[PDB]
Amino acid sequence: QVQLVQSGAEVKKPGASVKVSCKASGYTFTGHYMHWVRQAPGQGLEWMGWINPYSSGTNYAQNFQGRVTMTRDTSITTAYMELSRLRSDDTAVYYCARAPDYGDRWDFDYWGQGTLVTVFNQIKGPSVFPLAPAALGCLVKDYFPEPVTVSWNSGALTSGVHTFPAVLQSSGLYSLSSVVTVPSSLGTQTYICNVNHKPSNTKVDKKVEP
Amino acid sequence: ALTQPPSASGSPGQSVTISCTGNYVSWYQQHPGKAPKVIIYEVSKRPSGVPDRFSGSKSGNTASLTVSGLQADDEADYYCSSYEVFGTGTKVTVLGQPKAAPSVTLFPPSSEELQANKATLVCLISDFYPGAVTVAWKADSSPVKAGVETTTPSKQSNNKYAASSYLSLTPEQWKSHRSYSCQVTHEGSTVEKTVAPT
Amino acid sequence: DTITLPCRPAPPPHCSSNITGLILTRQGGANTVIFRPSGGDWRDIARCQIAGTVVSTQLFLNGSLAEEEVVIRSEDWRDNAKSICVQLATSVEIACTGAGHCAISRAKWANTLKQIASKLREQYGAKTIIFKPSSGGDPEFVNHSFNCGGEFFYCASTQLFASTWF
Ligand SMILES: *[C@@H]1O[C@H](CO)[C@@H](O)[C@H](O)[C@H]1NC(C)=O
Ligand SMILES: *[C@@H]1O[C@H](CO)[C@@H](O)[C@H](O)[C@H]1NC(C)=O
Repeated sequence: QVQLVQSGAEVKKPGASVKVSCKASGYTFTGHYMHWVRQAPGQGLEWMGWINPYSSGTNYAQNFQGRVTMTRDTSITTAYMELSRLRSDDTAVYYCARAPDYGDRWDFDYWGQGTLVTVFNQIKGPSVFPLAPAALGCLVKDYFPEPVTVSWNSGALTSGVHTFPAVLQSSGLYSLSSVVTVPSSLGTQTYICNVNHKPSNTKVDKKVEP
Repeated sequence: ALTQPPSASGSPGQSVTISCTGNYVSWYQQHPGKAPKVIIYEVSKRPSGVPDRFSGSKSGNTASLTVSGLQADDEADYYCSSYEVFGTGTKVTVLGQPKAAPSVTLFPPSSEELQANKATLVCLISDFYPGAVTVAWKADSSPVKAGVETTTPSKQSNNKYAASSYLSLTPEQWKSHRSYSCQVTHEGSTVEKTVAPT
Repeated sequence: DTITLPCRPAPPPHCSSNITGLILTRQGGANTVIFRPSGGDWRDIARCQIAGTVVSTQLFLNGSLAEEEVVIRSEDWRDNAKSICVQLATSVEIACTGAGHCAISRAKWANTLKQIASKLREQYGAKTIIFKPSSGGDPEFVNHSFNCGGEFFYCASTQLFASTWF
C-alpha cells in the first residue's frame, strides 16, 4: 500500500520560512519523481516543481524559482519542500504528489493528505466604519485573531442581523461586515453596532446614519 | 492556460459536462478537505476502480469531462491538466434544493474611512444556490485584480449560501475613477452593482 | 424625543421588543370618545388572537402585524365591557436600557395613535378621539407588564395614553 504522509498544519508570520515533509512508504522511493502542488483557500491547483529522488535534481516552476527548495532524505524516504519569505497570500494547502511511473510523470496517482500553511499578521484590534443605507451595517476591518463579537444597540436589536464570515486578506488580517435589514424608518430608529475584540481588548461603538 | 467554466450543476441521475480550453489532457476530482484524485487520463481512459459513468474526450483545442448518472459524492471540484498546467477548476454541485439567484449589495467607502486615508468597497452576496459565484471587480469598465479579497461561500441558516468580497483602494484611486462595479455571475447569469464618488 | 416608561424591575436591553398591537377599553356613559388600556384580563387578550409567544398586557409584543394598515376589531363595538383589539401594520420598537426604563419613539407613537384614532373614528363616527391612562387595576394590568428572560416586568404606561385627536 502506497502512503504519502505529510507534516501537520503550520501557522507563520510574514517573512518566515516553512518546510513541509512528505514521508513515503510502500514503493521504490527513488523510483518516482515527487511533485509539489499548492492550493490557496477557495482557489485552484498550482504546480510548484518536481524533485527526482534518485539524483536530487529539481525543476521548479519559474514563478517560485529563487524562493523554493526541494530536498529528500532516502534514509527515511522523506521528501521536503521549503518555501521562504512567506507572505499572507502564500496561505494554502501544500501537497506532495507522486509520478505514477517512468513514462507517465504527470498523472499523479498518490497524494499526501495536504499541509495547511496559514500566514497571519500581528495581533491587532479592528477599525470599525459605518455602512450607510434598506440595508446598513458596520465594516469591522483589519483585525487578528478571530473572533470578534458584533451586537446592535447593546443587544436590543437581534432580528434582521446577518454577520458575514470574515475574509482573510493578503495583509494577514481579517475583515467582516455585520449588516441589518430595515424597512425604511431610518430617520427615527438609531442604529449602533457594538464591536468587541477581546484578544486586543478593543471595544468600539459606531452609529450608522444615512 | 487551461480555462474551465467556474461551476456546473445537476440533479442526481443527470450529468455535467465540463470543458477545458487551451497534447494529452487528464482530469482530477477533489472532494472538500481532501487531496485531488485522477479520474481520467490520456483524454479518455479511466484508472482502475473509476466507474464507466466518467468519460472524457477532446476535439481541437477543447477537452471535456462528463460525469454521468450523478451521485451525491460527485459534488466536488474538478480540474483538467496537461503536464504541469492545471485548469482553472469547476465547482460541481449535485442539486439538493431549489436554485436561488444571488442578492447583491454594494457599499462605497465611508467618510470616516476616507478621513483615515483608506478606502474599502464592500460587496455582500446572499441567498444563492448552488453555492458558487464568480466575483469580478471593475474600475470604469476595466478589470481590477489588485486589492480584491473574496470569501468562499458559506451556508446561511436558511440553507442558501452567502459570500462577501472587498476591494481595497487608496482614496486617490477611489476619487479618480468615475465609478466602481461589483459583478457577480451565477451559472453564467451576471448581475452588477455600481457605486461612485459623490 | 422618546416616551420613557419607568419599569420595575429593570428590563435589560435584550428584552426590547416590537409593539405589534394593543388592547383598549372605551369609556362608557360631547361628540368625543375616550379610550384607555383595557380594563379586561387575559381572556380579552386571548380573544384578540394577535399575540406572539410573549405574555404581555395593554400592548402586544413580538406578535402578528396587519398587511397594509391598522386593523381594529371587537366582538361588539357597542359594548364598553368588551375590549377593542388593535393590530398595527408597522411595529413600534420599545427599547429597554437595563437601567430601569424602556423607550418608545415619541414621533412614531403619535403617528400610530393618529391612525388608530382614524380607524376608531370610522367605527364610532364622531370627531374627537381621546386616549387616557388606565382606569386602575392590579399591578400586572394597570401597568404594561410582560415576561422576559425568566422575569416579569411592570412598566407604567401613563405617558403612552394621554393625547387628544380632533
Ligand atoms: C422580542 O424579540 C426580540 C428579538 O428577537 C427579543 O430579543 C426579545 O426578547 C423579544 N421580547 C420578549 C419580551 O421576549
Ligand atoms: C422588530 O422587527 C424588525 C423588522 O421589522 C427587526 O429588524 C427588529 O429587530 C425587531 N425589533 C425588536 C426589538 O425585536
